[PDB]
Amino acid sequence: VEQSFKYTEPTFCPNPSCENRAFWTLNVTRSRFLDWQKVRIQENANEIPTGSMPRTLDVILRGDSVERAKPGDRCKFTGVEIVVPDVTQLGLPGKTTEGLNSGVTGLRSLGVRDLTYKISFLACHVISIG
Amino acid sequence: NTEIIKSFKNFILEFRLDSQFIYRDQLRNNILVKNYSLTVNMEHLIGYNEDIYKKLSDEPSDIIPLFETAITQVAKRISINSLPTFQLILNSNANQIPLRDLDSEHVSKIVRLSGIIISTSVLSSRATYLSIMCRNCRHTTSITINNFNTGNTVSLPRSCNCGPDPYIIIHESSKFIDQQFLKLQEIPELVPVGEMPRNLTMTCDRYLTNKVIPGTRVTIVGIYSIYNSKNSGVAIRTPYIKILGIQSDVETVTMFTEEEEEEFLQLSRNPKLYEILTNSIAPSIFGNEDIKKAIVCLLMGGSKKILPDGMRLRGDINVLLLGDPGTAKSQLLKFVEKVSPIAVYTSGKGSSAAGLTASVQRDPMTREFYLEGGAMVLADGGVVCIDEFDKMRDEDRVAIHEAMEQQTISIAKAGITTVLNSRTSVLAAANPIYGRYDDLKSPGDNIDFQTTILSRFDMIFIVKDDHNEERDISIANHVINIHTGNANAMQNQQEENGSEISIEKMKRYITYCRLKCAPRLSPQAAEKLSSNFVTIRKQLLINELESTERPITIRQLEAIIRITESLAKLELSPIAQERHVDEAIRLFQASTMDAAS
Amino acid sequence: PDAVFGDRVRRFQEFLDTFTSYRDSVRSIQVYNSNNAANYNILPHRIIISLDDLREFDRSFWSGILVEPAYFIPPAEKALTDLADSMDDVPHHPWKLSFKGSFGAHALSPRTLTAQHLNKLVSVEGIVTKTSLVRPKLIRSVHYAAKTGRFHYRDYTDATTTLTTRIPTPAIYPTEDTEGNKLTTEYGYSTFIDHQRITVQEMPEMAPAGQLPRSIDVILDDDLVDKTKPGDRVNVVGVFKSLGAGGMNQSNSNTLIGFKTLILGNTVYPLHAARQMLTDFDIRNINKLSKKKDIFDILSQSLAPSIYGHDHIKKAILLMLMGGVEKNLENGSHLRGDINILMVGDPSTAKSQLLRFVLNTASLAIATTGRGSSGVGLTAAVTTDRETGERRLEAGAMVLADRGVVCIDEFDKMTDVDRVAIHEVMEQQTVTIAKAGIHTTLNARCSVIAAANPVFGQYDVNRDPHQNIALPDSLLSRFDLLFVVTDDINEIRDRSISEHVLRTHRVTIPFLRKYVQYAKERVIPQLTQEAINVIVKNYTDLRNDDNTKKSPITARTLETLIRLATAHAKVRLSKTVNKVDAKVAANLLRFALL
Amino acid sequence: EVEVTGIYKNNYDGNLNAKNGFPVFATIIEANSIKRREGNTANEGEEGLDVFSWTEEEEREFRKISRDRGIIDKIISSMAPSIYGHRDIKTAVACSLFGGVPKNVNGKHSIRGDINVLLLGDPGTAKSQILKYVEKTAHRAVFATGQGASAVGLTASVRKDPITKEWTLEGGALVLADKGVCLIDEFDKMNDQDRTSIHEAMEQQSISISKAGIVTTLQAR
Amino acid sequence: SVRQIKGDFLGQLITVRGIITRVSDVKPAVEVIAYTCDQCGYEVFQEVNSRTFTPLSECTSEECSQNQTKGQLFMSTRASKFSAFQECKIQELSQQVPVGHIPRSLNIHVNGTLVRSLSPGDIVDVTGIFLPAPYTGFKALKAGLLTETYLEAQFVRQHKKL
Amino acid sequence: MILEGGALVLADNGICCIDEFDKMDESDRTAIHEVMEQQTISISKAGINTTLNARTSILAAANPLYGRYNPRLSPLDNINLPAALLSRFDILFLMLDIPSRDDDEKLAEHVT
DNA sequence: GATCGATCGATAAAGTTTTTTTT
DNA sequence: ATCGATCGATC
Ligand SMILES: Nc1ncnc2c1ncn2[C@@H]1O[C@H](COP(=O)(O)OP(=O)(O)OP(=O)(O)O)[C@@H](O)[C@H]1O
Ligand SMILES: Nc1ncnc2c1ncn2[C@@H]1O[C@H](COP(=O)(O)OP(=O)(O)OP(=O)(O)O)[C@@H](O)[C@H]1O
Ligand SMILES: Nc1ncnc2c1ncn2[C@@H]1O[C@H](COP(=O)(O)OP(=O)(O)OP(=O)(O)O)[C@@H](O)[C@H]1O
Repeated sequence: VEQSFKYTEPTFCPNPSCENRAFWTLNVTRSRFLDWQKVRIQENANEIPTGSMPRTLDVILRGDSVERAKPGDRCKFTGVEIVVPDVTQLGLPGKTTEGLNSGVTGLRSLGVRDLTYKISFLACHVISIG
Repeated sequence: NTEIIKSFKNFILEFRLDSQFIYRDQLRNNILVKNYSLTVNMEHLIGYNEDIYKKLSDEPSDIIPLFETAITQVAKRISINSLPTFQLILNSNANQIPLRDLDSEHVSKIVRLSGIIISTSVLSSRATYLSIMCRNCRHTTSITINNFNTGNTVSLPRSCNCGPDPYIIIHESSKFIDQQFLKLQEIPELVPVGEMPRNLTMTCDRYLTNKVIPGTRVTIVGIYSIYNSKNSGVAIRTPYIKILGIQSDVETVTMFTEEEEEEFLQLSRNPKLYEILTNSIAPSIFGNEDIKKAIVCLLMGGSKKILPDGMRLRGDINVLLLGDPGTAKSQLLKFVEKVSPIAVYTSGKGSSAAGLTASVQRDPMTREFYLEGGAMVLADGGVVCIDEFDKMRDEDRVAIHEAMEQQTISIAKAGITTVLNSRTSVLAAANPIYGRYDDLKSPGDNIDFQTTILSRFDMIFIVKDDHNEERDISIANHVINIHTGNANAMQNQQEENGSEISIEKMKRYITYCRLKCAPRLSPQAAEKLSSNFVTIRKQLLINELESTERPITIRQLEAIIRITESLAKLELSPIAQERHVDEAIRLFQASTMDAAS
Repeated sequence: PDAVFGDRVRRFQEFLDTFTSYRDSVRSIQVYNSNNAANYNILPHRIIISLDDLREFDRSFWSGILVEPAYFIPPAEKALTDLADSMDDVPHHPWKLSFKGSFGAHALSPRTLTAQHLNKLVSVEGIVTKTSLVRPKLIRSVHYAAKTGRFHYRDYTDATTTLTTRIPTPAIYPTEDTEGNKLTTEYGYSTFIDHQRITVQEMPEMAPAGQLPRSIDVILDDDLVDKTKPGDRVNVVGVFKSLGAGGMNQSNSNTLIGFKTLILGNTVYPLHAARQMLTDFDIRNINKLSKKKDIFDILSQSLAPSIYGHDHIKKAILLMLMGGVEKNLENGSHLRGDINILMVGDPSTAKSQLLRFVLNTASLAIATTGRGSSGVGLTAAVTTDRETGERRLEAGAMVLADRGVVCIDEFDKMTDVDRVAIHEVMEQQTVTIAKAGIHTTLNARCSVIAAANPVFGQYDVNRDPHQNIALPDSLLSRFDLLFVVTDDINEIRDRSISEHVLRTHRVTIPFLRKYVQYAKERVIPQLTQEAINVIVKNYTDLRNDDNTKKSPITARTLETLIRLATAHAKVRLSKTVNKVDAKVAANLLRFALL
Repeated sequence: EVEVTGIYKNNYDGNLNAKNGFPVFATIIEANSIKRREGNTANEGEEGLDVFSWTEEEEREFRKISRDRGIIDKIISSMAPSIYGHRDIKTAVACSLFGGVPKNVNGKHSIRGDINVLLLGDPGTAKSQILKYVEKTAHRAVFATGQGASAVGLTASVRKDPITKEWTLEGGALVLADKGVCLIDEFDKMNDQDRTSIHEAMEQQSISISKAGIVTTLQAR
Repeated sequence: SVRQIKGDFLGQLITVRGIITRVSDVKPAVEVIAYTCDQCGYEVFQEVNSRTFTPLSECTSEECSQNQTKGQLFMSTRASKFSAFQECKIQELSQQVPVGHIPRSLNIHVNGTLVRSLSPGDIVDVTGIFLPAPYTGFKALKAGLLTETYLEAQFVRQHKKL
Repeated sequence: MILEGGALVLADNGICCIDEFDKMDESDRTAIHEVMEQQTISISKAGINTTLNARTSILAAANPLYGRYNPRLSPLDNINLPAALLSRFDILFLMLDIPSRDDDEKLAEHVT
């Protein structure tokens, strides 16, 4: 259970002494799903000091809260925070000195890389006053 | 297999029909002049055995190479070393499923098609005989790669501690074949509901390449094998045609037999050609005698003089029509398209006039530019046809001025600046300012501003709308004959078979009589046109005293000397005469007084 | 190499009679290189073996050079290098060949390929339009051990030996040879060579129109680099060669060609159809043909032998084409030492006929046709990555116009882009741009030839003679001569016209082009204190008779009135400004202004 | 316009490169059937399924409906039921979609096999409805009306390439519609633009163009 | 001038005039190194090669190696000197150029303390020594034996400067 | 994304000598007012909204329209902006030409 | 059963002049 | 061409 932010390979504790971590087969039958979307937000008009490139961030809607967020309106959110990296996986090969903190983050137990950490945000419940 | 081979060296040296013994008697006749090729004609092959055909028509690639090796051995025998391998050319005529069977059963099966080739590519090289060296022990082998499943039929092995891939491709003892990657387009009349057509890809061999120019109908026989290129989801592949024999129609580079000109010389001895073509060109056109004479001289042309200094004379003519609707100015133009050797039909809107001449683009390999398209690069020797010279107001005028009168364009765009050759001949048909009221007012206002386009053309007809209450009923008698009952399919087979000329014989005919005789007008005939011209300018200036302005200049005068050169190409006489030249001005003097009215 | 060397050995004793006439030539070219350089207070190693002298008395040694030219060239090098030191060694670079002669039907136009003479000799002509970079490349470095003080020696082969199929050495600096010495390398004692990739088009006149011009490419070496300008009728001949691995590489090379056709060649020859040599005989005839007092009038009508009259025009072209000098001001802006004439005419009066026969006698002046594209005098940062990671400003049409002439058509029938383009490049000799790269002030000495048509038909007499076509008068001010071609009807004129179009369906040109390209390199008088006096009287009257007549003039028109007479004395080939030059310059303007 | 009936499926490839790699999965809709655009979506049991399959109960019936004596006086009266009006338009507009024949010929000029009516009406009679009603009763149609009809977008046009592609040919209205319906009333500002591109769909019938592309000729009767 | 410097002028000393363009900034280059293990304190030294290099292991020293516990290496800035560096490109005088081709650029470097003494627009000349450098990237499918050289500066002789 | 510029962000308190006043006027004609309009040389792009100084004199030579400027005709037939001329400038000059017998031959001697 | 050594496989590339409708 | 990971062999 509990596939993490990159755990596309459940490879722990087989029943018999078979070849553990040898393969997998993502069954579309029993593994129940849920539906989501990824939208961007923006800061309200009555708080900007000047035209000073008003920054933003990104959210994730998880439950039934999909499609309740009509785009282009003043809106409120739940408030759980999160940080999500994704640089090393099975498929595709993974300016300034952005990600300079990442050099500290090296040398995990798997292969030596430069793993970053970017701030993001998760929601649970939406409301739209106005 | 070897057994199968034993069954072809023992077959292509004694197959015959009744005492002609043909296949030895052309293989010898193809080893003297260097061609190294066969024409099996598979429908004529079947006389041995249906089984040996059926080991061919059900399985591929293996059969072609075994047959090729057998032919090479027989060729080697007919001699007593410089002996190359041969190539095959097969041909049949079953029927052409046009572009509909795609995947069902026609994968690696013999097939016959029909299309129009539009796009050639530059040549290339693949190898066929190699000599391979190893790094570690200086081993030496030789591997031949004949037929294909494109490359990667077999790869270089590992055999000769010893490191893998130890082998290299030297270039000192090798041979090479060229491929094409020319692209076939569907003949645009036989997939009709509402859809755009599609396209395929095809390669070939050296001794049957460079036999096509774009703009022709071709029939083609070959294989439907499948390659796989890794520069899309499921593990897919792509289709292409390995081709064998382009036994198409004529070229439409003047090599042909002798009996094709035998009847042509037997026809040209009859001095009735000029009056009979005016009937025999357009079998569904009510008369229009003055215009019909102008089309046969446009298709033939004059000459090209590169006289001993730098300049040259533009030896061709360019007619122009205009007139009321409903008077055959448009439907006549599809008729000249099929009869021409090379003909292009871009007759609408001008089609973004900068794109008429040449175009560049970013090209996906190497991110570069070169020159690809144009409506004038492909139409050399032949004739283009366009219309609607009123409501192309943007840039049609600036795109034909350099294109005409010197035929030497040069593209000044981001890459090359080259003067590519052109020998084109233009043709157009337009509308005046709604026809009728233009011919009931001051007789200008035809082209609204410029006379400078009219001075580049020379020959101009002006049709009109009379009310002759006698001949029109014969025209109303004429259209009901052709339109239903179709008796002209039976009338023009019971008056044509001894008198008239069919529509496809002229396409055979014009390409021969142009490319042989280089004519010249009579030198004592120069007194005639000089005495003719001096009153025409007097006939001009008698009108300008009436507060009348506009167009006649000297360029039409050096067009009449091309007009009298035109019928000399028809009669194929190297000298001209005076019965010749007086009929030519008889055509132009019926378009001299048009400037008055 | 025992059996593959005896015929190489037999050639070494054979062809020593073939350079009975060149064994002087091989040593005489280098004894002054041993004397120029030793006494400073320069030539490559080029040994032109004629094909005749080898064909004249050898067959088997001759036949291999046009069938299998892959075993036979480093023979002729190997004899040639030991016949240089054995000639001259006492004073304390392999002398490769050039190989000129005839060939016997190997003039393969590269629209056609070979099917039989792959990997053989081939003569190829055409025009080049690519002109890629220049970059050095090693052949051999010399390693050195600092400890124990002894050197080493290593050669690295590439696709430049042209004939042998060497095992490649893809190493850059093999360090730490079988010792314990930290290796060094004297790079001054190393040796280097350069490459240049150039693609050649087809000469687009003898290729019959069924295709666009194709192209192949050629890799040459150090002797003939920077020799070919883009736009030269070049002639080259070298070996034919394929390289690269293709079709049988490790996996999945389906329907991919793998044989890059290349040419490793020699002897790049310009042609002319600057090289015009002339003896004492023909150089004295033009001195004898500088003698008469009529040669400006004879040369005028001996130019275009098809069109009547326009002797004001026919003198103007030859006056312009030879051109005038520009004395550049020391620490000052030079003025417009070029000359830029213009024509306009009511249509079909041969106003465009005479613009293209100047291109046959152009003397390396290739013009465009004026198509509505930006690139007339710029690049717009076309780089094509210059083989993966380099940016170059490839010149459009001003690398060719330098000390030459151009001609373009349909001035009024253009968009606004060329109007600002010919603005700067006329008042200023050069152009400078940082499109996506760097500013660069590349120079160009050029001169235009114009052509345009009036819009409103036959209206050049009933309206203003000025403001007549309304293209911006900045260009009209920057040009001088605006000829208005008349075509009025005279009954003897057109009668004479009617026969001269009939007698053209059947003192000379190459003597004419030799005359100007010899008179472009002689003296320039500029000075006569009284010929300058008559012209200012010849101007100030019409300076007071400019508004009382049709056209107003400006002050820069005075710089025309010296410049026409300056080149008019160049027709005389004299170091003195005479008096008679100030009469042709008068009435030529008097026809252009009345 | 199409609408598709099939199954839903998933393919968790475990690799996506627009967003980051994440515990997500793509979408693939395989199909079992496909039908054409439908019209007047108000039915309950018919005219949504393209049956058009005149097998037994129709073809055995449809002969005796053809051997009567006043059918052409009955069909055109009963064609457009909602509008009583003057007779002659319903004679013409029924004749228009019935069509003639593209009778080919030997190696000579082809013959137009089309009939092209033109209505003229007062502003307030039923002329805008018969054209609206005949759009349903045809098999295929188009309704490019009024302003906004481009001078090129009716016929074929070239859409430029995406980031690694070639200049391909993507036609618009007239190549799709075999029996199309336009409304050329008086869009006068664009009347001098488009009307040079529709009056050669009839005259030089099967017109196609070569603006900066390939010289081809599509066939649209 | 740069139009004729193609040949035997590698590894030599040649002065060339020109026009200085594309002045970069001053960046610290590396000449010595000192990794710290925080156990034995033996700061390891090494020479600096071209523009890319690689650190070493931690079980290599003489005290903090060779035991069951090893001092894990990491760097330190101030235990190593750092030099100056600035890059510039040259063009031609627009009068020694021939009638044909466009001018050709070149790369130059600086060392020692000649830095911060050039300007964009300086009609100057540099005197310096010659060296080609390898590319060390994509060595098989490109850059077989190519050079893409530069020149190394020694002296600048600038001119025309109540 | 460095802050490259033209003249007025680097020619502060100096001389800005311009030519060709009828060239690229869709951006020029506003900005030349903005130095005579006091202290608004700025970069009001999407990047930032910072404003630097403006202290430079202007010397302008507006070339006339077609032909000679007809002196019998009205002025402001070849000048573009009247609002700059009325109060945003102070004084004008002119370079008329009259055919003169005495002066132009000296002017001919001035150039010969 | 664990550790070390050897062999095999996978990893690094780059853009910005012509042409369409539109205001 | 270099680095990392996996597999096989030896202690
Ligand atoms: N002179 C003629 N002889 C025979 N048939 C003719 C003639 N003129 C017109 N036609 C007939 O007219 C029919 C249709 O022509 P179409 O409708 O293309 O004319 P159109 O293009 O309007 O005329 P125009 O070319 O003057 O505009 C053709 O089938 C053709 O047979
Ligand atoms: N004034 C003339 N005298 C003699 N021949 C002439 C004259 N005008 C035209 N010609 C003949 O016309 C032919 C070509 O004329 P050309 O095409 O150059 O006209 P043009 O200058 O192109 O006119 P435009 O530029 O207005 O199209 C030449 O072969 C030439 O013999
Ligand atoms: N003869 C008629 N029978 C039944 N209804 C009619 C009749 N004439 C008009 N109508 C009704 O009048 C309404 C108005 O539409 P109408 O057909 O008048 O538009 P129109 O005037 O044809 O428009 P346009 O002039 O733009 O084509 C229609 O909905 C239609 O139902």
